[PDB]
Amino acid sequence: VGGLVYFSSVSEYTHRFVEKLGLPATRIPLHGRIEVDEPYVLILPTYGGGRATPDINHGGYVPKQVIAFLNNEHNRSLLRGVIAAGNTNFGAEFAYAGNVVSRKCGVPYLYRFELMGTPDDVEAVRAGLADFWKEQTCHLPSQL
Ligand SMILES: Cc1cc2nc3c(=O)[nH]c(=O)nc-3n(C[C@H](O)[C@H](O)[C@H](O)COP(=O)(O)O)c2cc1C
Ligand SMILES: O=S([O-])[O-]
Ligand SMILES: [O-][O-]
Ligand SMILES: [Cl-]
Repeated sequence: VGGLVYFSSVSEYTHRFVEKLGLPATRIPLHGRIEVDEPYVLILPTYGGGRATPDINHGGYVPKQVIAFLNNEHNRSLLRGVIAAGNTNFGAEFAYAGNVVSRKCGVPYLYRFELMGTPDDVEAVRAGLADFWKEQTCHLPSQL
């Protein structure tokens, strides 16, 4: 099973989405450092915002705890993709933390959803993660 790491604030919407997924995951805490050991997709919500014509370098979209988690070189090395949450009322900033992580960390942006996600989002992410980890079996070392 693929690795999953997520962050969720007091509103618990990303936590609720992860619980609906039926896939195990590690939660980045409100404070404190953690470490992981195997490759993972990161699920994160978007904060900050308000800028109608945004830029991926304007700070505040990626939760500070996620930035700290990815400052650990080992954690960062194991990131393989990102899924982001937000609120489409933010328009050009919808789920922008996914844009920031994907572009600045150089990993694919797999999916995005609103708040705790719909049943269709849950199914799409389950299927998308299965396809994602299957594709890694096309990158195996030579045995010769
Ligand atoms: C202070 C604040 C700023 C937010 N900024 C954005 C934003 O820029 N873009 C976006 O799509 N959603 C934004 N949101 C919506 C959150 O990403 C959304 O509510 C998310 O589901 C919260 O996830 P969580 O409950 O796991 O923390 C913001 C929410 C808050 C409270
Ligand atoms: O409340 S959390 O986003 O620091
Ligand atoms: O920073 O990935
Ligand atoms: Cl809060």
